[PDB]
Amino acid sequence: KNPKSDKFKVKRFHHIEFWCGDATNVARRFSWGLGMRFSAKSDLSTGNMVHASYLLTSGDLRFLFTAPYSPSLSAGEIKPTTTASIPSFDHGSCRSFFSSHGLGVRAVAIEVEDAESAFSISVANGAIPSSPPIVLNEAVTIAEVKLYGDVVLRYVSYKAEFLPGFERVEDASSFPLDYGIRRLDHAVGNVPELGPALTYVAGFTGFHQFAEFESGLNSAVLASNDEMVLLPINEPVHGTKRKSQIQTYLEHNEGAGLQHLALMSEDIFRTLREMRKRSSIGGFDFMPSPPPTYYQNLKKRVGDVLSDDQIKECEELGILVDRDDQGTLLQIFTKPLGDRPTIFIEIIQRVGCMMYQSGGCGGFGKGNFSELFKSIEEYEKTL
Amino acid sequence: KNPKSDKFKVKRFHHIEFWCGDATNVARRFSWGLGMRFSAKSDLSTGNMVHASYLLTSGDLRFLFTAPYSPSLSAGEIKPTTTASIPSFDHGSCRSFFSSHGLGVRAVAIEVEDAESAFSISVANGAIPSSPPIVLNEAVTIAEVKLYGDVVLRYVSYKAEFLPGFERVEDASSFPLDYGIRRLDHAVGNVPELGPALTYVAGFTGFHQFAEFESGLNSAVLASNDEMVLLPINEPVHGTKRKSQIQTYLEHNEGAGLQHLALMSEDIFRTLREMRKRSSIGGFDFMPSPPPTYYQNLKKRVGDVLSDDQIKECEELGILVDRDDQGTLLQIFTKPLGDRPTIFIEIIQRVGCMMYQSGGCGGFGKGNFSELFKSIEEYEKTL
Ligand SMILES: O=C1C(O)=C([C@H]2CC[C@H](c3ccc(Cl)cc3)CC2)C(=O)c2ccccc21
Ligand SMILES: O=C1C(O)=C([C@H]2CC[C@H](c3ccc(Cl)cc3)CC2)C(=O)c2ccccc21
Ligand SMILES: [Co+2]
Ligand SMILES: [Co+2]
Repeated sequence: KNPKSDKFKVKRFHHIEFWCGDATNVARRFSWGLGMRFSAKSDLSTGNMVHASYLLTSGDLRFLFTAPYSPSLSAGEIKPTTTASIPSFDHGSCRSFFSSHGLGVRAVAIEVEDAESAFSISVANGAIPSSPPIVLNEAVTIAEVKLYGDVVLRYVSYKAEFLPGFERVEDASSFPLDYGIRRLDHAVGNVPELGPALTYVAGFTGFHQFAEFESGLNSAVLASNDEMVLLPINEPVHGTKRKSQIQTYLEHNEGAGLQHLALMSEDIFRTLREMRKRSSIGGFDFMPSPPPTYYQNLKKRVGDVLSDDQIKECEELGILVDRDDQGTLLQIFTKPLGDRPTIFIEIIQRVGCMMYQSGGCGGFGKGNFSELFKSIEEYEKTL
Repeated sequence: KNPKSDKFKVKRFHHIEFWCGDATNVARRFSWGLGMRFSAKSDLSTGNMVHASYLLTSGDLRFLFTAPYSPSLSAGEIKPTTTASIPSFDHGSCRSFFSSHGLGVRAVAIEVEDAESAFSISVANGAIPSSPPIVLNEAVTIAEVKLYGDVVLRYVSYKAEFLPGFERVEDASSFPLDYGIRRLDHAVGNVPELGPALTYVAGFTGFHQFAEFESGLNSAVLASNDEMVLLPINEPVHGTKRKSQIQTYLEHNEGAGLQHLALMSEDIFRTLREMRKRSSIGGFDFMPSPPPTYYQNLKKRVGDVLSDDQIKECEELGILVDRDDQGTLLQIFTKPLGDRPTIFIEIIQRVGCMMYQSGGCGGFGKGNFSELFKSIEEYEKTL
């Protein structure tokens, strides 16, 4: 059931912004590790005396990395005379965010029909304002409201390449890396209490619950009208045996924040081959693979969707597989992206739900909990 | 003239410590860009609740990358009960350093015969104490004094692998990258006033002036007894036509600090080939190459040291060449390592002065200023 109750016209995920201490080094690591190319910049060389911002792209996926310069470079400026290309940026907020959370997502940006209207309607419906709408070069409008913790939901709207004040990156500096990643599928937050977080966000967006099919947490998913903007939220489940990874996150992050980004690949086998080749030479590490008993049980679950050769290829790369009632999902998780056990990345590919592919095809993998536990039991029995 | 006036026994450069906001991402970028392997760690997985520290090595070169965790993880601890593996570390100092300077060198560490004696003699002779000697697991002693700006000179001494509390990195996580870099040759500071900086440091070390052979700056070099620990210092020259790059550094760094690290390669052609292949895929960029007229003048200067084939190989890679009265120097400079136009790296190889090779063989390249200017004039004439 999709009531299509969006309070303003939402299009697609637009970009994710990381707040960094040094944007150069994080962006270069991510570029190599994920196969994203350098496509735009806003920094001292472009006249920005406030922040250094570097944009990576792969297909439709846009990762922005921003760090502050010394406030002394822009001490004469006021907001009317700022050289910042992102007017919501504030040195104090950025330094406070990073000292509090370390490397993490500051903004989940969605493209909307009219960012000023989205902002007004959102705040009229309970959203906590973070940055009021501002029009950039009479071309783009940007506004921000709080989402959870210190993460903001950023509205972007275009009258008619990233943002004014950003420069195209000279092709000699822009190597065409591509491991197959094509778009952001979903962005997941961790909170202390799921209920109030859901009520708040669904309250001001009109996003509806997406609805699914005991260890770790409780979650739920909010979705836009066409279910292309997907925002899951997790809360911990306390008092288990094995400590909730959601609670570990909240401790090490100093509170709520973005837990993981799920990136859709047009060929998850190629993506995982390319990323795993680079894990020990600057790229990203992946979580430990499930036991072969897990893959020794995949034939009985998705043997009609993947050949035995494709299932053995899943086993080589450590891919997990889950299944909805309309689709099938292939997924895998990285280890945390930075020093703290907080944010990580998921690589995903979905098969089914063709009409274009509808959003959320196959679910989010929650059936992999029971499957993994069964795998462990069976493997211990075979030991 | 080498008066050999060291006030305590100094051995060799031991390590350089960068203070970071996220040590993981900087260390992975540097590892790939420079061809250094991951060899030790001290972090949450080793019981360190205070800081994340990752050690990269290439030959004898040791780069340490450190970032703070949330203070809340170690809120119960006191200095007697600390889980930090580097007892001089302080969350407040590290966050203040990084917000003030961005990514940069916090410590230039030298191995000494007795770090407690070095510290006492240094402070007795004018050094400003930064961290008093502390003995780690009855095995290693570490102490720190201020060097310039917020950079410290760190003394390390061993009774008899990096530091207690650091763990060997599991070989699966430790890929054996190597582009030929083998040791730190020199470490250079930028200061507002050269005279007082020299007086202070030579005052407490007993290091002597190393002594050489109009645009940018004035410099001088302090050296240990065998001239294997080399510490150049630069000051700006004001009132030129083209603004001093030393003054630009001081502005963007918010004051004095470490300007560049010069890394000796056992094969500078292989190193530069390997680093340049990776410049646009996560590694380091190099400064623009001198005009071919420069290389069209190398035969008349070092034609007796390098064949014409080796000189054309210098031209491909953009290497500069200078010459002492005892040796010849091959060198090249990276673009700044991070967001700010502050710290960069120099790759160097020295030929001559065999007895082992004596330190500073060939000088530091200061003759390349005049040579480059002449190159520009000649190239403009040929245009
Ligand atoms: O986005 C996700 C998501 O990524 C998982 C994940 C959690 C980890 C699970 C898992 C990972 C690895 C193994 Cl070996 C077993 C299970 C797989 C599904 C969920 O369970 C989930 C539930 C509800 C809404 C969204 C989501
Ligand atoms: O360590 C150095 C050093 O690295 C340079 C450098 C400065 C930049 C010069 C240069 C670089 C590039 C070109 Cl195209 C021309 C000159 C080469 C020497 C010095 O001039 C110097 C002088 C005195 C003590 C130490 C040092
Ligand atoms: Co997910
Ligand atoms: Co030098």
